[PDB]
Amino acid sequence: RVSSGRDLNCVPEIADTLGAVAKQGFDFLCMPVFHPRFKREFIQEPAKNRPGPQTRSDLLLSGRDWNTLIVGKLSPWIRPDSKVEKIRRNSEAAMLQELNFGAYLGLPAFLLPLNQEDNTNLARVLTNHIHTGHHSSMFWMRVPLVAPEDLRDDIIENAPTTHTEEYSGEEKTWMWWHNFRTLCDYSKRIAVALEIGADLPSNHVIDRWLGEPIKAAILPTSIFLTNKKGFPVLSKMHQRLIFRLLKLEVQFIITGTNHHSEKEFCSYLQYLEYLSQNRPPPNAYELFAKGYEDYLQSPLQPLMDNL
Amino acid sequence: ESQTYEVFEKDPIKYSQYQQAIYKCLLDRVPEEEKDTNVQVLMVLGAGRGPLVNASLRAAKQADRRIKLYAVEKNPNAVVTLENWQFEEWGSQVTVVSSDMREWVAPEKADIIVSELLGSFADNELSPECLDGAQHFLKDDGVSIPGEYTSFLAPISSSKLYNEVRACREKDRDPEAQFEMPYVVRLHNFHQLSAPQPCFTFSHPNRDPMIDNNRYCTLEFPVEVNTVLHGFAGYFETVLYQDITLSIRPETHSPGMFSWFPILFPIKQPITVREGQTICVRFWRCSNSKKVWYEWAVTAPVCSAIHNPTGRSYTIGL
Amino acid sequence: ESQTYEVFEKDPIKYSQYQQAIYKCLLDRVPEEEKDTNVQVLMVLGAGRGPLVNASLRAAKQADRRIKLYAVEKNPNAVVTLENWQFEEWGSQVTVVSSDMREWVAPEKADIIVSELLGSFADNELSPECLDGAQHFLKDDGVSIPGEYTSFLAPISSSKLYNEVRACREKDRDPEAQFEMPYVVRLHNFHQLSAPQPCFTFSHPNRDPMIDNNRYCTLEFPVEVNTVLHGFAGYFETVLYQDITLSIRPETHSPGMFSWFPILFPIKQPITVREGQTICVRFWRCSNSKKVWYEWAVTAPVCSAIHNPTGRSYTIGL
Amino acid sequence: PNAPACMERQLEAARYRSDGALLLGASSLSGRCWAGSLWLFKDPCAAPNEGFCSAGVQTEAGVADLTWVGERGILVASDSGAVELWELDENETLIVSKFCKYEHDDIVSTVSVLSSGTQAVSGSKDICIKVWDLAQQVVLSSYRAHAAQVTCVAASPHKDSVFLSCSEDNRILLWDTRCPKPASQIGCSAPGYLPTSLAWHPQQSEVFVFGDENGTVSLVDTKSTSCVLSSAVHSQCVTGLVFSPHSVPFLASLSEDCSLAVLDSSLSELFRSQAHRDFVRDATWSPLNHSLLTTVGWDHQVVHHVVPT
Ligand SMILES: Nc1ncnc2c1ncn2[C@@H]1O[C@H](C[C@@H](N)CC[C@H](N)C(=O)O)[C@@H](O)[C@H]1O
Ligand SMILES: Nc1ncnc2c1ncn2[C@@H]1O[C@H](C[C@@H](N)CC[C@H](N)C(=O)O)[C@@H](O)[C@H]1O
Repeated sequence: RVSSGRDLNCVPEIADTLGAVAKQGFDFLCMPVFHPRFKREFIQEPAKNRPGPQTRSDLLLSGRDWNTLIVGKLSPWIRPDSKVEKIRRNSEAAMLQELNFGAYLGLPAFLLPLNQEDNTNLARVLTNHIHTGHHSSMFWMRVPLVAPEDLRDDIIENAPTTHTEEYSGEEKTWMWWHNFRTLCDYSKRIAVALEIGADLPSNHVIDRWLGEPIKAAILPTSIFLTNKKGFPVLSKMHQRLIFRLLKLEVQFIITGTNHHSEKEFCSYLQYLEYLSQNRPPPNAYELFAKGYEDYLQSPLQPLMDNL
Repeated sequence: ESQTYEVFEKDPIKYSQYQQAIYKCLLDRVPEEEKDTNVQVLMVLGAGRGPLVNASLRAAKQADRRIKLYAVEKNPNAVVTLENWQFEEWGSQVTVVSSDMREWVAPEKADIIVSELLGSFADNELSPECLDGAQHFLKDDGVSIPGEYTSFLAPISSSKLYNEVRACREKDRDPEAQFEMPYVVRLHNFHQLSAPQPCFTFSHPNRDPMIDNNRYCTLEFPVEVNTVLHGFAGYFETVLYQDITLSIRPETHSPGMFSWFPILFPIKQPITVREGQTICVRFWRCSNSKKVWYEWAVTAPVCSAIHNPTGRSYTIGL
Repeated sequence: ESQTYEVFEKDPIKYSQYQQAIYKCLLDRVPEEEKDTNVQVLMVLGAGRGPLVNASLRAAKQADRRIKLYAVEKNPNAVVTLENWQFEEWGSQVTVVSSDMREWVAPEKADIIVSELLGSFADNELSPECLDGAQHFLKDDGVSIPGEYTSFLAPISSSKLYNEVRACREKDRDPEAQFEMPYVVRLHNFHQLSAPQPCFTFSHPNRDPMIDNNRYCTLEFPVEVNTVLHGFAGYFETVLYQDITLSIRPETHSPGMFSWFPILFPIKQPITVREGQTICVRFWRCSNSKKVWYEWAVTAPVCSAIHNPTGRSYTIGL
Repeated sequence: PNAPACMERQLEAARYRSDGALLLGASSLSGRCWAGSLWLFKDPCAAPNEGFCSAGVQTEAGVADLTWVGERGILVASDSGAVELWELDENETLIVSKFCKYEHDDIVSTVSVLSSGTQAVSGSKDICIKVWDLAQQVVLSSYRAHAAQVTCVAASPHKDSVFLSCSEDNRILLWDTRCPKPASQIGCSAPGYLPTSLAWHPQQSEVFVFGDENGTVSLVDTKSTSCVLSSAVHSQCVTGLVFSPHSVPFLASLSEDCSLAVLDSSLSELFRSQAHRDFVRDATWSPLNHSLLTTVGWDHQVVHHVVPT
């Protein structure tokens, strides 16, 4: 079947964007709930007294569409762990304003990015939001397999990429996730949205994500190769990981622009659906155990109790 | 949430009643000679997503009178709905105010203040406190819609509901906390043991020097059957304007109005009642700096413990 | 209670320091030429049973200056002690005010505001909020005594205290609530793992447009020994006036001053620390409409959970 | 006037061409529709009135940045991830789309035209820097040197293979397309506050100014004594830095604190304007009267300042 979603940071008109995305075959849309560039001031005059609606109306979609088709995204300027106090304070207020608006809309999930080592204040703001009312909506933490600092081109002459194998260092993004969830005291509402890079890390790095609550896998269009016919495809190494992720039954997210411009955008999803269709079948045990995955039970006592 | 406002808006009976009450009040404030010469300052206090703003506009057009609207809303999320409605449809006629009605510094005084801050037990959403704060910016001769509300109580027998309440015991809290708090519930499998009697009444505006929203009420319920008392069902009635009312009291229930289900005040221990005996209950509306709450006790045929003392199990945040 | 005030008054070092600070400030506001020609408005905010009122009078007599005293006290019980002292000894020179310093409408503006609203972790009795409210009735050139305070923290090892905290598990509440709250304790059987570092600082008067008493502080504690982290000991330091200070920080501890014991911020799970490793802790001072609270977490060598999120286990009532 | 009926509230860019005509960029950063527009005002005093423009066009997404390309070209950094080229018609009454190439995987945040005027450099939130061939309508080079969002790209005034870039990864990079490893990290003495704006000196070939997230403006010489000279100009982040057309140039600095500052050669303040009620987004000096300076803000104000030279 495979559950799929489209990631965008540009939604000029919400109605047609959703419509166009649905027409491509996608089950949901990851989009900003406030304009990603619309930086807001909460303390200083005259900018704090900016008028007009702060974002688009909830009336633009049906309650069911908000609840089932939209995954919210935190604004890229919201930096709760900034070393600048003024930025930190506006970002706390903005994070709450955005997370509260998502709650108002009844959004099923909301995306937050783990793009650096220190996300302590981001963790604090999110734990205070979790402990303010109900416990429905999911929080998808956007964390890459390989840190952006470790996948940059070796094009800076006076700052070369480290050619020393750092076993623990290649696993830095897991510790960013681990620290955050440890701080938020293992909240069941906090999961992983794992971002796949152009070059897959060493197997050990991939294996670290075993046992972790992966609810989404983010596939950029830029990681796709081009086959003879000019269609987007993946390396055999990338395919292997997709098959492992399909055993976890994750939701797949396609991010980025069309890099195969001569073809329709849906070709990226068509490929994904093909890998989903061409996966090994469930054996007698895998068929029987279906529905019992990580379901805890009391061990049976046929001596003390009559079965 | 947006979905909670969407379900309030699904009740047409409520807003058609509000529109009618505003229309009737407009004709009593502006006579046909002053028709389009005098403009009435109307303030919707707790405007939500704006259905009351639209009701006030439909009323001014049907009455053929001039109105200047203010839409006061504390919820910033609902303010986004309001500010988008304002810009797209309402225009300069409607001024959207993102403020708590108690904190708001008004530019003008109001002729009419329109609000829907009522719970299933009328005052349990703290309509009195909210409207008392906002009272200062109403003109001396000013009208509040609603003008009055009254809560009602009746003793009930229901072993199913007693079992349901019991099942609300939670870890990390008093093992009997569940009995010291009201529940909004569509009462089905129950028995009313006596007729509903008025409990607490509030009137707006509150023209008295020492304004006190605290109350103590004693209710005597004649019982003509042998039975077991499991709690008290709560309802309300309100006067929007003159004969324009809204009621959830079963005997006078507004037809087709599903905006409020009844409330249930449980009792920790079931009380046996014999035919000819009177059930006597005492209810208190209490408050401090930061919270408001109810306390209750049964004194006849036997005593119960005072339920929710100091709001230890249930409070309404100010 | 009366006995709590009686034990505060048993510390002479504290009031002799306050008297000295008032005396020194009086000489800096009134020069010898204006000696008995200019009368200084002095307001004791949170006057208690009046020892600060007597300290202000002893200071004005020793400085040979003229003062008009106001004794502001919210506690009505303490007001009885005050009003009896006023009538019997103080006279018209002292005006007893039964009010919250934040709510009080002052007849005159103050030259000096004297207060003792400090806890073991300085600001934990909400001295900042209280003095911010009262700030409006202080003259532009006005002095606040104390002018400044700073809280301090240091990591501690103590298996006895960890066991003591654990033993505070109570029925009807989160089974780990006891670890998410500070304790005033005369620390005996413990080990300080690193030197105290300043945590939060407040200054009075608060001359800034957007006044924010919220804080976030990161502290890095170099550890030169192998050990187990069980919590954090908290102390404070204050500047009453110029070089006149009061301190519970061990290295600078005011001699013979027993008015404050240290505070202890526990951690739910003990953290192993190796020699040469740094302990990194984060503390937050938070607040809403009605409450103020602390939140804390250890991020190095390993992470802890954020302790007391949203003040779920411990709050300070506004 | 053959253009959109209404121009979006959030003005992002203001740029004067040789003759004195004003180019404007706007986005709707709120409400139902999040789109943008491009406007030409031969009478800059009539701006932002839509009925008094020379030309006007609606773009599909928002305008994060724009730049003039000669005298009739308009290069646009779009929210869509596209770099757009627009061209004024023969009469200069219509703004027509030449190309719209969607090459970036996120919002195109910054754009600068190289010395030749036949090549352009784009920066994005997608962390890439792209070198474009404007005539061939293609990407010549794609560089992933940064580790975070690319805030600013500033092409060298006379060296066509040289440009500056700054990012949220705290790097200020000096580029020279001639080298095999084209980027070089210019060390701002230690870590510090993130760089938010860049401006090449119009006379001194190896000199540039840069603004940070904390409101400090710093003056850098590519080949000097390691450390520079600075001034705490703003209370909030320095959004932009623009040099005057004068022989001895003055520097205009604009911030999120809603103020404009005009500084001298040694970074000392000469002018300050608090005319804007919201964020100051762009600044452009009149080519005709060098004592004039136009600023645009999110408050929808086109303010013409009389700078005391
Ligand atoms: N003190 C207050 N200040 C401002 N708005 C308030 C206050 N108390 C409650 N409200 C708002 O009043 C509304 C009450 C609603 N249940 C009714 C909304 C609307 N009248 C409707 O029928 O849909 C909510 O939107 C509250 O946020
Ligand atoms: N906002 C407030 N308004 C008035 N008094 C206050 C306020 N907050 C605290 N207080 C009083 O301040 C006093 C603080 C005492 N610990 C000190 C009393 C006295 N200074 C002494 O050293 O004995 C108490 O009597 C409190 O009731």
